[PDB]
Amino acid sequence: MVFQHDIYAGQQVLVTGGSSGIGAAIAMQFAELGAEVVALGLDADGVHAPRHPRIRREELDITDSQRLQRLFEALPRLDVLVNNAGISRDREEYDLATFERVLRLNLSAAMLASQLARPLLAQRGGSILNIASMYSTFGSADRPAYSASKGAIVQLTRSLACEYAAERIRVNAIAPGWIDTPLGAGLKADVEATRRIMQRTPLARWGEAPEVASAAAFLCGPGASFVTGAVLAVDGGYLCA
Amino acid sequence: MVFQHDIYAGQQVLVTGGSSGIGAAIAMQFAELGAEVVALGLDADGVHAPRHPRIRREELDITDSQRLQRLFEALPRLDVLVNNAGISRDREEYDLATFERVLRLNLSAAMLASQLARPLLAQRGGSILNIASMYSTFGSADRPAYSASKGAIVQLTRSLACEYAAERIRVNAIAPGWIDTPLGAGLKADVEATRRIMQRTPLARWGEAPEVASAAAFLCGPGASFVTGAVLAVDGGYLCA
Repeated sequence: MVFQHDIYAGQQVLVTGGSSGIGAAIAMQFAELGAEVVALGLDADGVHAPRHPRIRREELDITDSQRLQRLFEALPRLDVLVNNAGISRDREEYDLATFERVLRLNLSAAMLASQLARPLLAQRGGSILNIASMYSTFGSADRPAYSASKGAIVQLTRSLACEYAAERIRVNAIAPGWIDTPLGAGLKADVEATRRIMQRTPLARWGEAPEVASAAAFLCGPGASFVTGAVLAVDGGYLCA
Repeated sequence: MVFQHDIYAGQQVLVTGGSSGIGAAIAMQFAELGAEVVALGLDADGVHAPRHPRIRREELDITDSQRLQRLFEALPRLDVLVNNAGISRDREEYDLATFERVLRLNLSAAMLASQLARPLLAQRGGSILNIASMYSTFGSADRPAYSASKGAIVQLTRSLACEYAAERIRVNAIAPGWIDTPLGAGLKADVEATRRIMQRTPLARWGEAPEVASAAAFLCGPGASFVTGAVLAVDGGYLCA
């Protein structure tokens, strides 16, 4: 519908946090454009997992560093890495152990995945896509670790863009807005939060996972050949209001 | 060969500053994807003007407000407006008359074009794309008016994104890096400036006009349905270095 149907034919994509929500939508979008995709995450065969003949679903806790490494070492090729895995524990993040747990998943795992992907991405060139947030810009009183981690991810995106460019690897990020996923269906149960969000969103609706996925397919392809170190907001205007 | 070949079939696009460089490449990219395009600018039949049976070239000084209005009133539809018209007079911009001339073309003309486009864009929805710069972020000692104007263009993008959202018009910008066009072939004649730029560009090359154009084709289409008020850097990493 937007992209030609086999623009990623013969390529391999890996999506962390690929078993639901934005990750699942990203996995599906690359698969539908011809890519073989490995979707990594917890509850790999759950209701929301991406099902497609070109998507291999893998149960893996990406904080298990040694297990992650073995998976990467088994891949014969990799053209695109999407670091989508992320969690928040909301106000529990004020506890230091919980703060560090959030950073370990959201930041450390992305750093490790990027370094493990790097030699494969260097073979023909390729790309890395990280997932940022409205909380890469705004603070969050209710999730300080999640906000810290998303500020970190933007700078890691910029740093690795500089480091990996000589190997023809581009590194970008998407900052999604308020995306309606089953991950946060309780936020809609909060009428007040919803009204506030909608009031500050020019498009006056929730974003959806496939809208993040279409931006992913662009940024990781040949139409974005001069795009590196960039953060693209996909937020219905929320950052502007 | 990234987008479906008739994704803009039946639509109408207007590109200001369409008669050379990035503007010409933008016009051509929409035309190749099925759009009818009006390309406006000075020297409309010059050597660098975009030649295509779906591109109507019009000689028009867009600071001539009344003439601009008549052109818009004659269009039966408009789906996409690209405000690419922009100039710099380098250090002459320290002279106030010249400063204001640069602002008038780069900012005021974009404001007027947007307002004239608005009723047509509202009919079925559509989009506006503005052109920012590295000098929306960095200052420029050598072109203070150009830099000011490009900071202004980013805030205009954000402001009109908020205003126009209820008419289903999205408003975004591209911040190009250093793009090799015959418009600025003299900057390459400067070996020192080139070395300084290349040293700060992770991809270690000039950008090409069609690379900006592919980004335009994404931002102005259905793959960017939740993207408004956004600035996308197309700069080979320059902002990161």
